Amino acid sequence: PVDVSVSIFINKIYGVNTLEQTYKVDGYIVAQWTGKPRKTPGDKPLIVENTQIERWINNGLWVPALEFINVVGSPDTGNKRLMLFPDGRVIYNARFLGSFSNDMDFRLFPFDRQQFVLELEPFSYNNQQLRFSDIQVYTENIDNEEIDEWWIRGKASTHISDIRYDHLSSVQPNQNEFSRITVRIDAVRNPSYYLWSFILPLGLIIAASWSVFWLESFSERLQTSFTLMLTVVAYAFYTSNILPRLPYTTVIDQMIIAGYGSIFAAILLIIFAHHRQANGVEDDLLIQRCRLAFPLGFLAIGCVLVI
Amino acid sequence: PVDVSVSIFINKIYGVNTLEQTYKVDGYIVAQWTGKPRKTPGDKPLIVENTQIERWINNGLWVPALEFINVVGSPDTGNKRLMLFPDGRVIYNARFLGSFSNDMDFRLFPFDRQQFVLELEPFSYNNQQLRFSDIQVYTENIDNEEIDEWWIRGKASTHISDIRYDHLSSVQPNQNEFSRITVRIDAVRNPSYYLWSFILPLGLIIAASWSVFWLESFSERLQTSFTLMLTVVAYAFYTSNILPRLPYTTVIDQMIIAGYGSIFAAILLIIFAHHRQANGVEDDLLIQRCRLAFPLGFLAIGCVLVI
Amino acid sequence: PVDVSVSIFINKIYGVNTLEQTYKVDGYIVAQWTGKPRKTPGDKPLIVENTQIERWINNGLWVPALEFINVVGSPDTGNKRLMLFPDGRVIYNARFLGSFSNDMDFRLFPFDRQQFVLELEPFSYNNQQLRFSDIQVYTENIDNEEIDEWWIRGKASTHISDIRYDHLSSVQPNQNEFSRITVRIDAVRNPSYYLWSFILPLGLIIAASWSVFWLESFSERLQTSFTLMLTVVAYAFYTSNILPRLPYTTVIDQMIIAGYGSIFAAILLIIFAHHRQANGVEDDLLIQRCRLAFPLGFLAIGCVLVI
Amino acid sequence: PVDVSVSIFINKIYGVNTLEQTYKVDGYIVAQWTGKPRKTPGDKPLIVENTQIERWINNGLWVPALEFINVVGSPDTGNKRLMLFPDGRVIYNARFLGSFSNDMDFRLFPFDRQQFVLELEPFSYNNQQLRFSDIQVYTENIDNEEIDEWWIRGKASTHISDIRYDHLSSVQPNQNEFSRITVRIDAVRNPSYYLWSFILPLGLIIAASWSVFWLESFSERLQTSFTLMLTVVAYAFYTSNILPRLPYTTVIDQMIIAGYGSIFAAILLIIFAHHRQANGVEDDLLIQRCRLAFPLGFLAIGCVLVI
Amino acid sequence: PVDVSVSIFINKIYGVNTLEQTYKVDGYIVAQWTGKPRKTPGDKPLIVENTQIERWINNGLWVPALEFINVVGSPDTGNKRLMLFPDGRVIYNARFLGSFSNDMDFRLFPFDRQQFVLELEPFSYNNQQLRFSDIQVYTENIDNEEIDEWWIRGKASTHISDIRYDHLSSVQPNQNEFSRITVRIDAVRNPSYYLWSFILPLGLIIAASWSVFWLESFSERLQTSFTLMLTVVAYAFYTSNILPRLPYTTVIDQMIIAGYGSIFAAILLIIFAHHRQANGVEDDLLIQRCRLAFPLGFLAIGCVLVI
Repeated sequence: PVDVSVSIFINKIYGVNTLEQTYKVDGYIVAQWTGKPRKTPGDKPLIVENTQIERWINNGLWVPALEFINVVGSPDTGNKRLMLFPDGRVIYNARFLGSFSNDMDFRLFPFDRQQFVLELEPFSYNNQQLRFSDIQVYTENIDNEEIDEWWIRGKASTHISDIRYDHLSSVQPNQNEFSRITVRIDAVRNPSYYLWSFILPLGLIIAASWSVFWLESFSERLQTSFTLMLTVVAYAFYTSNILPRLPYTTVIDQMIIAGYGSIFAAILLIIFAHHRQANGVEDDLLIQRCRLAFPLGFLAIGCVLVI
Repeated sequence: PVDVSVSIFINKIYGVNTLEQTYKVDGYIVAQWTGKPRKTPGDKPLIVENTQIERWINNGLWVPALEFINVVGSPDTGNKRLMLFPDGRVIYNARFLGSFSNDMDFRLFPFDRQQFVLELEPFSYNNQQLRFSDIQVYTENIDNEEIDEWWIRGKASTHISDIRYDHLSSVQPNQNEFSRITVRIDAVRNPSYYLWSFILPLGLIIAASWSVFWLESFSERLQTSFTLMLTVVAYAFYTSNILPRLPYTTVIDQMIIAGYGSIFAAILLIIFAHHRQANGVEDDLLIQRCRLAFPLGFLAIGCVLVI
Repeated sequence: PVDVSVSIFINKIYGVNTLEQTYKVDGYIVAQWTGKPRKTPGDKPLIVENTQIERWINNGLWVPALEFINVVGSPDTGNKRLMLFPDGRVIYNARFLGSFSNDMDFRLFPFDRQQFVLELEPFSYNNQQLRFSDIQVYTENIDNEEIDEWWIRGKASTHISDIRYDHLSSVQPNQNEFSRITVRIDAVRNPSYYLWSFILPLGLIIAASWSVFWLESFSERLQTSFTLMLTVVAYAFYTSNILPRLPYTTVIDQMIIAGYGSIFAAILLIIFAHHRQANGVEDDLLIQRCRLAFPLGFLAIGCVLVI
Repeated sequence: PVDVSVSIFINKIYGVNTLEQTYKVDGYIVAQWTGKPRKTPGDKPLIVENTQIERWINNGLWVPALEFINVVGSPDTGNKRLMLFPDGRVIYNARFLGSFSNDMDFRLFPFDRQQFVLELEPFSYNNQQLRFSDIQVYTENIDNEEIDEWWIRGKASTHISDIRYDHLSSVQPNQNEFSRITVRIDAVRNPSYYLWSFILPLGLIIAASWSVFWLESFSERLQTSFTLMLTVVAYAFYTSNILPRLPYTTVIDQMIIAGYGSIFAAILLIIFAHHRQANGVEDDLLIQRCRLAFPLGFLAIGCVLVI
Repeated sequence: PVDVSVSIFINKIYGVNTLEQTYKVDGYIVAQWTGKPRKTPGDKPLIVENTQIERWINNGLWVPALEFINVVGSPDTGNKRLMLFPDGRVIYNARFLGSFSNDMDFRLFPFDRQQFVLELEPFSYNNQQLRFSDIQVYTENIDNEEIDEWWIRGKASTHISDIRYDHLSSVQPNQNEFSRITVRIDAVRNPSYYLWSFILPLGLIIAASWSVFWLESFSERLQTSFTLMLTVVAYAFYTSNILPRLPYTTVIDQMIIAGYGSIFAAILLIIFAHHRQANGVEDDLLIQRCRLAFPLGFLAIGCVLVI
């Protein structure tokens, strides 16, 4: 089979959609193979830029369309180039911008550690007609962490494997295995904006909700706890307008639920404290001394559910 | 008529729009039919990739354009392939990304059980010229439930039928019935994010609204009930900024209305309790003992309207 | 002139933009005319699918480009078909998805009764070269009301008329009148989501604002009225984040303004009641008995401004 | 030089972006010039619709590409037509939808009076090869004010001028001046939605903020002023979610700042009134009589800053 | 090598995306080189407008595709022109609208001083085949500051350099260095909208939060501080709905965190003041005199963290 060497350059990885489970990758792909020799004008290799390639495909020149398995729709190919050396080898250099899918589990949202995967495969030619020799992925486009939503860690893990298709065994006798390239670029989400802007205000608001037990009146405690509940419902907005709309719950959503439950349990506790009286003569001194026990128990529960 | 076998592979189903009643489907479609034999170069089948197909259509090769009935606009076809065997049969393999419509009733929104429907039909050839033999839908792209907005349940129900067009009987004598393929993939919406983030806070807020009757002052009760009403109007935002903008009401919207009515009825009850006095000497003890009757009656009403 | 019969099928009408005054229409258009006879292969009519039509236009075949007058930009034509019978008549079947404009008065917003208008006209040929014979609009795509933002009422009103262009009389002597088709599909907006989610909460909030007069303290009444004013400003969000951004006022906006004025007038009334005292010894009993007169007068004013 | 007469029809002007300083214009453009005579089939003028024009451009027919100077990107040309009379004159009729830029000062936002400008120029031919004779702009697409975001006032001011390019004097000896058409359509923004929905609630809220001085307690006055400050911060949302995101301040933003300053100054005034006591025996009677002086002074300041 | 002179005109720079770190640039690019002489019709230079250029590329005319290194996807090229003089030199004039990337550190967000960078490079020809002679960037499209999100300061810094590619040394012996043009246009963000609408209200709200110490009651101080905390959580929305969603923290976000900490520290201080009593007989006079020390210390801390 024709041996094709792929070299993929990643200019950037942006546009991470979480409900769509996609991400936008821009870059270049170079596919170099060999064939029959040809007579170029002079000894120099011949350059066939975009458009003019299709004239050569009409003439009978073999250029395989290496598709992306995990891309969503047709990628926006920009300029494509075909370099034809006189000795017989062809280089196909195409610039792409595509929207690619992955698994992308987004639990532990501010501290996400995921990988962006590019799966390249010939659209038509199996391992008996086209075979990928090696891939080098030059993702040199990695930089500082200070201005980076995602920090790319390490290099890109490249794998060349063979995928066996079950449906093609009906139409093909025994040649139905396609050469596939999997490229995995591991990234870690930047948590500092979420840690400073969403976690610490939640801690401050939940502690201020704990502080309702330091009032010396029952009706003041209920009205204060309702003001605190109104404060919580509002934080939910702030986050839900900014955090991604993934289809499950995260650490921040769970802390929101925990603050809801804290305020509701405080309301139940102060109502039970006021109406524990058998004849309305006993005060609220003993169980109202949960000023430093209820926050401790709630923090223990939170430590349980986080880990 | 020419017998065409279709095989549709669904890579993903995403982009569910509820006010538009559409959803985005990516995948492949393979249409295999038979015809007159041809002489390929060698005994090998011939591959005609994208673009080069239209040269063969210019030459006179028959490739039918199988359109999608329920698609919205023109689908974004990526790479298309034409495999021509020497024995005479043709395979047309096209990758599509389209936006498809359905009925999509979205009442009972967090517990939706809908189906995504692909309707394939020849654009031009009726059952006297083209007939679909069988379709197998390989929606193997189904996975866990833990990170899945929609859980695909079961396989894809495939139907091949004939649709009779009334307008074509004027232009065609008696050949006006088109072979249509209907593919239905049944999915169930993931409710856990909506159950934990939108239903349980509504229950906690409505219970805190019930707790206004445990105050011992009338003016405190009114000011507290107005703080509770302000808390409710805010929850409406949180949801309406996040939940889809379908054109009717759902379980969460109905619970919002129920909380509104609960607070308004509590305001009416406490005003009626304070101004039940004939001369301003009688207290509020009897009808203010709806602390455990008004929540019970409201829960009974909610149980009626849910089922 | 060449007589063309049009048949327009409306698959759906969606994407109603109110500040843009547009709406998205998907469907098919069939234009059937007659001409000189031709020799098809066999006695069968010939099918020229997309792309291949332009080869026939290069050859000299007459296909007129029937444009949409009220479309915004170029419509997304999908598959187009040309059926050429041997007897001499041509059928042009094109699938379109376009964004069309209209007048679209959106006053009385939740109870809107508008019409969606398609205006078809030849781009080049006046009534002396092309004339529309008849149009039948098969908008059979109408269904239940339970899951329908807009309920299509009745059939589609079709009109074939002649439009006289003033600018073309300079370049054409007396042949400057173009055959135009106007198709009007009357629809009524579904009001139940707006009635239950936006009108009834406004009524409950405005009634709760009326209830400020049942307090027995002046400072309590002012602080309560300011809490009510804060509750109103918030409802404005809920709606303005969800309701369309048309450039005027609607019933819901007018009710918002009415609630604003109600709270402001209540503030003025209670301040005037407290400071009506000549020497600070007289109470607030007489004009504070507007508990059941101020809501009645406000309801009378609202009944005046609604009708 | 070849004399070209332009006639521009404006179907609509929509899509006004304020941070982008663009607006979307749909319409038609007709360019009529004269040339060498040709033999049409018969005495009738010949119609070359879209696509088929490029065959004639390949043949050697002169059609100049009149570009838009202020357009952003390539305009979405729909159908284009070429009318070739036998006497020798050519008409090029193209339908465009483009996004055009202007200066667009958006200070005094609800009462904006701007102009939408179309600048047409040959892409290649200077005044020695192409010259615009006259332009008539038929913007008959103007209508009522009741449902119109922008009211077009008057006609469209048309100017034909010559623009001298400094860079072209290096590559061209003395022929570097291009014929440019400037079309200015003056429009006035509809203010009634902003006046009723954003200005009047601001006036009511600021007056309610003035009313804090009618309380008879200091702590009540501070807590009330903080409730009023919380009410103001919320109005900021309502507007900033709805008003355009231009990069400066407007009348509504300035009124928001004025209400902020009013509440802050009221807080300072009541704190200074309570702590003006030398030994805590003197009441707050004199400077607390700014109930009708502080609003008057603030209204005078607002009248100064508005004009 | 062939010497190419580039001249880039920037019509506008808009569409600054901060989480994407891109910006949209519209303009023209002129590439003028020399070659073999040709016989034009007459002594006049020949104009080949869009489309017709590709016929000349098919004929064998050398037009290099100068790509943008930092562009995201394929730029929206509008009209392109090819001017061929008889003496032998070629001018390629193309209008582009592209989305370009840069580093774009957005710390100190309202007072950003960044640069917009265009990197032009031949897609195929190294410095042994194509060399850029000089670039002049005519960014005359700079204007007032009063209506300008970004103020362009100075001219555009232009650099012509050579970039050595490491991967090309395997396929090319010693000719692997590409001529690159870097154009940097320095801009400063307009801060006045953010300064008046987001910084000054934050200062007023934080000062009003300082004013909680002037109350004379402990329970009043806690309930007031919780109202102030609810006021802060709301300001977070206003900003986060309007400010860009960059992945770190800015001056406004840090001021939000500082106000959060101020209110939390005030709550801790007043609780510690009330419960400093050994037997409940001592008042809160000494440490409650942090009315003018706690704001001063917080302002000192803010002055430390700003610089």
